[PDB]
Amino acid sequence: DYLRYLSVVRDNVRAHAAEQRAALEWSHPEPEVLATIPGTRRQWERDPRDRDFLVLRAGRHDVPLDAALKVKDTADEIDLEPVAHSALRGLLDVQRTVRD
Amino acid sequence: MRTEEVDAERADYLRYLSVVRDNVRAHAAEQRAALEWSHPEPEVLATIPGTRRQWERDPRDRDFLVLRAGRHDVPLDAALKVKDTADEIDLEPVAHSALRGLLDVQRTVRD
Amino acid sequence: DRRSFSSRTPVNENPDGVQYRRGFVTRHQVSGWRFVMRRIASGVALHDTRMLVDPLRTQSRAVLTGALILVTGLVGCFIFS
Amino acid sequence: VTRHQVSGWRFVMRRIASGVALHDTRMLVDPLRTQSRAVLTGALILVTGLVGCFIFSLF
Amino acid sequence: IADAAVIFSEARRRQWGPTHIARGAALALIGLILVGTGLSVAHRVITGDLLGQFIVSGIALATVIAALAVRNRSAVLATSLAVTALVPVAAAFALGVPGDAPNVLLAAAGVAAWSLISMAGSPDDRGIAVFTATAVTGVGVLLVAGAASLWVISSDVIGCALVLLGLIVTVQAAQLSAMWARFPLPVIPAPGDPTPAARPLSVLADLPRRVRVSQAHQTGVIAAGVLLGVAGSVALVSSANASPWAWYIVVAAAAGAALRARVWDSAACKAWLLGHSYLLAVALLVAFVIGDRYQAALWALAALAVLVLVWIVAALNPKIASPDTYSLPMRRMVGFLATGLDASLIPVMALLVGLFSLV
Amino acid sequence: PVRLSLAPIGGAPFSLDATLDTVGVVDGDLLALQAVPSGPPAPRIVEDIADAAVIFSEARRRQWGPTHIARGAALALIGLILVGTGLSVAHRVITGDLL
Amino acid sequence: SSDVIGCALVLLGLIVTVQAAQLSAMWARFPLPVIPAPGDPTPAARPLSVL
Amino acid sequence: LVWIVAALNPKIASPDTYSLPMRRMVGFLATGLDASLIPVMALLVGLFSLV
Repeated sequence: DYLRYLSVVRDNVRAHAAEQRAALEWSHPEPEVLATIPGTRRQWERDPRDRDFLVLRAGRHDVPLDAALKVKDTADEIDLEPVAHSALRGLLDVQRTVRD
Repeated sequence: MRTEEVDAERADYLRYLSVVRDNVRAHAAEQRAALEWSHPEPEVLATIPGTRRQWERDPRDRDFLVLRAGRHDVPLDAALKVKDTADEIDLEPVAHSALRGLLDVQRTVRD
Repeated sequence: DRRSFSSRTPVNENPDGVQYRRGFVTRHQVSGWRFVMRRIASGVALHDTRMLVDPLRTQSRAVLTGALILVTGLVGCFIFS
Repeated sequence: VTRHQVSGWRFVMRRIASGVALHDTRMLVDPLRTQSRAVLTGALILVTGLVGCFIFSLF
Repeated sequence: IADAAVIFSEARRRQWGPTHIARGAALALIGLILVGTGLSVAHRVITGDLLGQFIVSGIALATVIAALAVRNRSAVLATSLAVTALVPVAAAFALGVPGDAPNVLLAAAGVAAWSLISMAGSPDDRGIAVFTATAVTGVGVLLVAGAASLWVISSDVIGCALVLLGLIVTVQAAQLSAMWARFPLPVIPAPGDPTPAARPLSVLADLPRRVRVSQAHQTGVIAAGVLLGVAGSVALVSSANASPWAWYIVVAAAAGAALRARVWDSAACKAWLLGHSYLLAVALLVAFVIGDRYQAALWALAALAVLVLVWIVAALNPKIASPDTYSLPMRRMVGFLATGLDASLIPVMALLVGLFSLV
Repeated sequence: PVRLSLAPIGGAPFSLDATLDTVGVVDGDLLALQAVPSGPPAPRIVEDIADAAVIFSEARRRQWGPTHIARGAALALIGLILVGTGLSVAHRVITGDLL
Repeated sequence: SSDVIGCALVLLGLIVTVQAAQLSAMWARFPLPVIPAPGDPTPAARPLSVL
Repeated sequence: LVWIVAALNPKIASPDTYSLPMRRMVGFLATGLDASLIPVMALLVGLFSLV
């Protein structure tokens, strides 16, 4: 049951990371696409009201996933289940960093 | 109730008390380290007046005008409190003996 | 009820807890390994890892009850002679 | 004494045995009781086969 | 223009060149090694001196060193030669023993050793079912021929142990594949504090190769289970008028291999499980013909006709091959039947082998 | 959109730093506008080996379906026909019979 | 006979080797536990000269 | 030979590099051997040859 719940929250975290990389690939294309930009209707597009303004692409690395991913661990060091907590520790360390 | 279940319970409680014993011994070593730093033996303090640490005791300190005479059982200024909600004492007879042993021996620092 | 005591291990803050050096396997570790290897073998064969009903354990326990019926038939036909 | 005092005495003696030999005090798994009960179940298999071939003689 | 793909199908559809020449030479070498096994096996069996074993062993040694030497360059001709290399190895380590079976032990050992030393140093696929199926088949035939060659066997224990090995390999299939894939094993800690390190990104990025290797190994393990569960199913019952317990073992192992195809979900393993009845009918037919019966061999062809008829009516009537239209009591009862078949196989194994007639 | 480039038919599209004579263009060749082949889109990383087995093995077309059963029935029929011919011809030539 | 001095010797070796932790815990005279009854004793504390 | 292959191959001689039921089965075997050591003593001494 707990690993089914962990698969559900892994699906949700992967959806958050997919939306974040989709926004970051809309707002910072690879430095070959932007020769086709200045003809169409998207050249002078970044207003100072939009959350990307005077922010420049240097490359691709591990953006740290601006979603929270906070467990509500409230117990006073009660020892956890050795396969559920291992899977949660495996989820909170390789899904909390988006790839390149 | 099987005796195997209370044996595993006794083992888990004694492992918890072993970790609390290690932490209390760390507290006692820190308290003795502070007391030996601020009150060294009467053969080391020949080297004190030369260095940059001779007249170091100021009237804002917790060890100021405290003249070191000797060493005996300093009482471990941390608490060692048990949250004794287990009223009507019929506790586990080995798991109760080790708590009294730790609360009686380790509550005082040695020399 | 009886106010039991769950398994606890606090942080150490002391140079003894880094010195265990022993590998001894509990009942919980071997049961967790049984669960992981029954989730992987129900994850490369059944291709769904929800582990509601595991059919591989059903088949393997079926052939194990076959071998157990063999052993009980042997101990039943040995005491006949 | 009660039964629980006897179980406590057996448990502290087994924990001392696990202390001086395993060099740990956790007592999660105790192989020393496994060895002792292994030899004792060998003795139980011996005495069970012995009374089994004794009551075999009353056939 | 309107169909620009057929212009891009005139750059792919290349002419003769050196492209087809390498394929033709590879097929030429495959045919050379196959006919060089076959001719000299016929020479060593029918009439001939040590030249018959000599050509087979030379072909085997040259084929093993060619399949182990060309691995760094081609890696497709290499695995093709390593697939075809286990017919002359299984002929040279079978004829080379003097005598006759006392020689199928070395044949099983040779095909198992060559399968295991071609499977280890491999990329992701092409260490597919053809290698690990022959590996588990050679291990099972080795473990039966061990008891067959050193001790005495009444030629019913052979099929008994072969059907038992096929059932053990087929039932405990995915656990054996997950162990053989060398997965990144879990890190279940002790309830003290020996907190293990996290898995590095190198062993995590490699994982979709290991999943394909696990799928190939489980397809091969199921195929070896079917091959071993038909290689002893054909020896229990085709010798001379076996008991109805042998008939029940053959029919029960076939029905268990048919009912285990509702559990797996890879399509190739489902086909290998459903084809056990077909391979059973063909093997029993070719064992009744070579066993000189011709009166139940026509019955074997009739049973194969019933098998292809149920395949045909499952094909063009898609309401018998759909487990949604069936009932939950029907699925429950056929699951109980599928458990009962391999639960009742091993008591019938003990009844037929003679283990209630020793005591 | 995506930056296009000229390409010879059946080959990688031309790198934009190269010219039409450094890479070889003949007068009269057929050149097609193809997209730049830039690279792979961030392969997935999952650490739950059960989820890594259900997710990464979907490139299998592994659905059983009422379309593999047709190929099975056709191959089973051809196998029946060939093995019936083989059985009966071997029975006719190894005996003398009219069945 | 023979094979009864060897059997008794191997059995003595196994009995001594398996029970080699409790026996060495009694050889050195370890300070035995003082586990109280559940009714009403007081658990005594060990003196600071044996520890 | 097994001592030497344990010496200069320092991964076989460290049970952290093994698997959780493999060393559990090692514990099963090491329970079973000195469990069975006493009835084979009874067979060899002929303790079942008097009753």
